[PDB]
Amino acid sequence: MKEKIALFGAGGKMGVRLAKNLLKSDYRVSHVEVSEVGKKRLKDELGLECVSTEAALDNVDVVILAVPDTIIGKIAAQIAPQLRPGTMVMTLDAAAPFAGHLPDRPDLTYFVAHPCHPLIFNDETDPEARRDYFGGGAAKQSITSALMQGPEEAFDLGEAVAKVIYAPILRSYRLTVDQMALLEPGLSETICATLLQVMREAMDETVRRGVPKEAARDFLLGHMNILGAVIFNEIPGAFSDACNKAIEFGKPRLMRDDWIKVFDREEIAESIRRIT
Amino acid sequence: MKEKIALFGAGGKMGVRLAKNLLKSDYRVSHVEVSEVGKKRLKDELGLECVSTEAALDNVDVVILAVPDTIIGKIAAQIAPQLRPGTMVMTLDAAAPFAGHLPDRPDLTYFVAHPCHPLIFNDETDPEARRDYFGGGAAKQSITSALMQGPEEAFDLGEAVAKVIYAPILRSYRLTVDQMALLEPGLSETICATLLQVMREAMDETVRRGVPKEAARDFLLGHMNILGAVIFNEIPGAFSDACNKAIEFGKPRLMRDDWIKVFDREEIAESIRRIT
Ligand SMILES: NC(=O)c1ccc[n+]([C@@H]2O[C@H](COP(=O)([O-])OP(=O)(O)OC[C@H]3O[C@@H](n4cnc5c(N)ncnc54)[C@H](O)[C@@H]3O)[C@@H](O)[C@H]2O)c1
Ligand SMILES: NC(=O)c1ccc[n+]([C@@H]2O[C@H](COP(=O)([O-])OP(=O)(O)OC[C@H]3O[C@@H](n4cnc5c(N)ncnc54)[C@H](O)[C@@H]3O)[C@@H](O)[C@H]2O)c1
Ligand SMILES: [Ca+2]
Ligand SMILES: [Ca+2]
Ligand SMILES: [Zn+2]
Ligand SMILES: [Zn+2]
Repeated sequence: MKEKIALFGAGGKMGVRLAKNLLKSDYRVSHVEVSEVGKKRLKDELGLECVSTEAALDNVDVVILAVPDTIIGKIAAQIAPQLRPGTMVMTLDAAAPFAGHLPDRPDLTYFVAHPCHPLIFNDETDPEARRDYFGGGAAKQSITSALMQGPEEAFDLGEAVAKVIYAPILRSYRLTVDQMALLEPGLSETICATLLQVMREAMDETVRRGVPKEAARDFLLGHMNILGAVIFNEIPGAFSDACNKAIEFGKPRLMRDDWIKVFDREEIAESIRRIT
Repeated sequence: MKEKIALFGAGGKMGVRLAKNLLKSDYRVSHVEVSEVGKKRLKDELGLECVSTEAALDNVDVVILAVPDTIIGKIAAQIAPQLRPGTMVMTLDAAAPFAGHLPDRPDLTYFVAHPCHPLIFNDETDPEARRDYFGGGAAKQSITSALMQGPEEAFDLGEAVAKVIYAPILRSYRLTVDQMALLEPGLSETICATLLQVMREAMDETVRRGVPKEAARDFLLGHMNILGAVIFNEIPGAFSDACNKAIEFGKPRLMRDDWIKVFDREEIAESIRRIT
């Protein structure tokens, strides 16, 4: 038996995934969930019963707040007076921690752990791993963690828990909370999600103009494969002169000249205000 | 034995791939290559000897111009007087045909066939197929073809050849040359290549700012997997409110408001002028 964990939001989207992976470890886990629906999922899918806050917090080592980001501060403030010095409070996302929503408690340990998801270019032999897009099922994924406050020794404990809840694991990285914020919302959402949206809009426009729907989808997804594999150095190669010409003109044609300033601290901080 | 094919540019990047796949069919093929280097590749890799134009064109049914797009017109003009009515001249790209570079010969058949490449989201059981990014090796790919001129019956012949040179095949679509031009340069190069470039630039910027290099790469490529799979309906699901918020603000933050006008005919035509 290892440390005691209290999992709040245990019946939510991340809650049930964590509960499922924690059942396969030696951690002692108490599950806290307010919704009937979530309590039912836990019961039906995992055979787990939920307990009260007081029961969950009794001799707790690690508190995982798998609750929405907009209420991490509120929930942390409710429970913090029950937490002894040296208890770890762990979030699964850097937003609420970055925004300064966690309690003013220098004596607590604050840890964030966010998954990468399985790589788009991967050679999972297991077909079931090839179809695990999210991670935490069969395909390996890298993780990113930050020790925001606490002793250096607590990093190891937080990282161990992270490796269990997100298993199976590829690589495990240590970052700061500021770096985590550059990654998300900055890189994965402001950049990646928006530009995939644009690609889908472009695809839809060629279909509007009469390209068969499935043809446009195959063409885009196949060119994304080869182009992405080269640009991201998954394989050797170099773009043809034609492709470079397209980027040459395509950059100023599509993009605002100041697009990369999304990574400025003021812009990152504002993106986090909007979702907290 | 089936139709006779003359493969020009037989020792180039596409030439050797086509030669390799045509060796596994019943087509009778003559190979024409001007460079010593290319003649050597054919000889060494495939055991094939090259022949003269005159020999290659004698009783030819299909001429494949696997030569650079900037000289398809010139090369087609050189050889066209040797081609009898009803001979197919086939290109592997829509650019030179769209630009009107092919000879003024109403009596010839003009056919374009361009591959999709293997889909970025695929469940190839064969690991060797999982690592074929380009296509024409082990992984299946969809193809797009156009009969630009000639009788309806010639489509079938062109498509058969296309299925052999690009094998193995997923789906085979029939398009117009105008539609092919929307797909490339429009969708795959002006859009897709440019936006992957932007994603790589963003990734590089988070590394400049201190994110570990491999962490940034894993994070981006893993989020591309899950986000792309949802946006392109490879799996069910819907973006969280946070992710939608990022796109909401991200679209006007990153993109020129007129970006989708790249698909206007004038812009497509100009993109093709630059590469022909
Ligand atoms: N969904 C994702 O893809 C994803 C990926 C990585 C990280 N995360 C992070 O996971 C965390 C949770 O997100 P989610 O998507 O699972 O949210 P969710 O809305 O699906 O689940 C939240 C759960 O918290 C419960 N809850 C609300 N108030 C509570 C309380 N006072 N006490 C106990 N439980 C309470 C809800 O009833 C619900 O079951 C967030 O920090 C989010 O950013 C989410
Ligand atoms: N490379 C790609 O990824 C790709 C993908 C799909 C389609 N295509 C299309 O394939 C065609 C050929 O492109 P490539 O990348 O193979 O080019 P390449 O430059 O690699 O090969 C061209 C070959 O043509 C030969 N050649 C030049 N002049 C010739 C002549 N007068 N007679 C005979 N041979 C001659 C060259 O010596 C060379 O070996 C183009 O239409 C291109 O758009 C290329
Ligand atoms: Ca987030
Ligand atoms: Ca092209
Ligand atoms: Zn994320
Ligand atoms: Zn292409």
